[PDB]
Amino acid sequence: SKNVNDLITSNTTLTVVDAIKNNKIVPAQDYLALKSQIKVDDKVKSGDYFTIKYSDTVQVYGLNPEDIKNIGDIKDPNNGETIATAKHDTANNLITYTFTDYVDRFNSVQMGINYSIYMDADTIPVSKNDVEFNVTIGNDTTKTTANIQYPDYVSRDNNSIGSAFTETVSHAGNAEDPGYYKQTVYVNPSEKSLTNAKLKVEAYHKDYPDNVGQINKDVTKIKIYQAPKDYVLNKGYDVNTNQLIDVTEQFKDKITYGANDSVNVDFGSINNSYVVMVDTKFEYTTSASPTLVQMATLTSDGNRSVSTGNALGFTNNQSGGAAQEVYKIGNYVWEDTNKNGVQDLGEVGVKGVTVVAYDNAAAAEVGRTITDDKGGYLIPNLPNGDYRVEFSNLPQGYEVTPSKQGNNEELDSNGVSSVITVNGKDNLSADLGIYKPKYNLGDYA
Ligand SMILES: [Ca+2]
Ligand SMILES: [Ca+2]
Ligand SMILES: [Ca+2]
Ligand SMILES: [Ca+2]
Repeated sequence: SKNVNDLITSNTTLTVVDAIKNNKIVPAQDYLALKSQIKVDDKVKSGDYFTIKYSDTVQVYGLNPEDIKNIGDIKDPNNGETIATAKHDTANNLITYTFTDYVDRFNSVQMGINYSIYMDADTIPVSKNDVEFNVTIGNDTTKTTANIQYPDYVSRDNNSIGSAFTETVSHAGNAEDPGYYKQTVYVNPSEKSLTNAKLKVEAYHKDYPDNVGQINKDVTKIKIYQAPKDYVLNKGYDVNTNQLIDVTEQFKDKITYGANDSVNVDFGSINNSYVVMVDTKFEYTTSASPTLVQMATLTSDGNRSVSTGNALGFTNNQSGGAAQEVYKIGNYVWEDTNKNGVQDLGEVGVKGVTVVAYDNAAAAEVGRTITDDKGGYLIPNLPNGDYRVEFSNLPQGYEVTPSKQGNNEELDSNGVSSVITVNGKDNLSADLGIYKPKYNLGDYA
């Protein structure tokens, strides 16, 4: 219920990554690596939240807005538990993290983040040195800067053009909805006077026979905007359409679909620049290395034609999909001071206990480990199935607490040997509670 930004501290780095290694920083190709270790005050409790905010020059997804899912819940790599659940509000350049009861059940809470974030060209219309990018974790801001250098538009004689994909959502291997993509074309950014100007956009290139792009009247939608004289177009293709005039309806009879995945827009005589947004559906593919290529060409009287285009590769994540799915079990050996067989707030883990997992039906040992400082353990890479977890090497003088108390199998003790079931998720309920009886030395009289 409370903002605890003031109760977290962090050690953070933000570094631009020249992904293509071409010694130029460009929002469409490059990104930012955010890394942080966050410490949370013990006063923090379940339902409290902290924020991560980021400057106007930063966004948390690139071409695929669905990629926002890559920045999610913060989890403990040592015991599998979720520490805080994440919720995005990109309109407010905000990520909010709400703590789970993890922070009630453990002290000395720490979290790590390792994110790839992106440059937002919205406020970077032109090439500019020392553009600042920053991120604010709780109340602590981290900054870095880069020199942004965009490519020139392409021109031949008085013809000029530029283009970029602005959005791509590929669902390769899916036949019913293969996904969609958008390309924006700048026509006549030089603002020359042209006559009989025509734009041709085509998902065709002789060097890329295997091409998932697709342009036809069935699947393609086109919007056209006119920019006023001297208007400075955004070089990152991040277009503020509210500032332009939507003239799509004046082109209704000027748009012609043609052969081999082409569409033609007849501009006639122009002297303004125009922004053409082409939205279309991917073709279905079984390729595993899908390639998209889409070219744009402007012709006009008395000038040589000029062509540009964009290509992108995709990674067919379905085909193969890393040998099915595996999950982890395990998670907690605690000192059950209560002796109630129930994990209570205030009780803590026991280090150095050996844990072994065997496949109940199959055969035997599928994993083994030892509890850490916090009593936590994990056994990774388990398929669905029934497992016998066995605890051993209890510390001298310790006794096993009553098994399966209460009606909550997540908060009880399993006993040194039990069977748990993995099915589509981690099973972290294989826990053991132990206690130390007072020393009972020698005889009594
Ligand atoms: Ca680069
Ligand atoms: Ca207890
Ligand atoms: Ca249990
Ligand atoms: Ca557990």
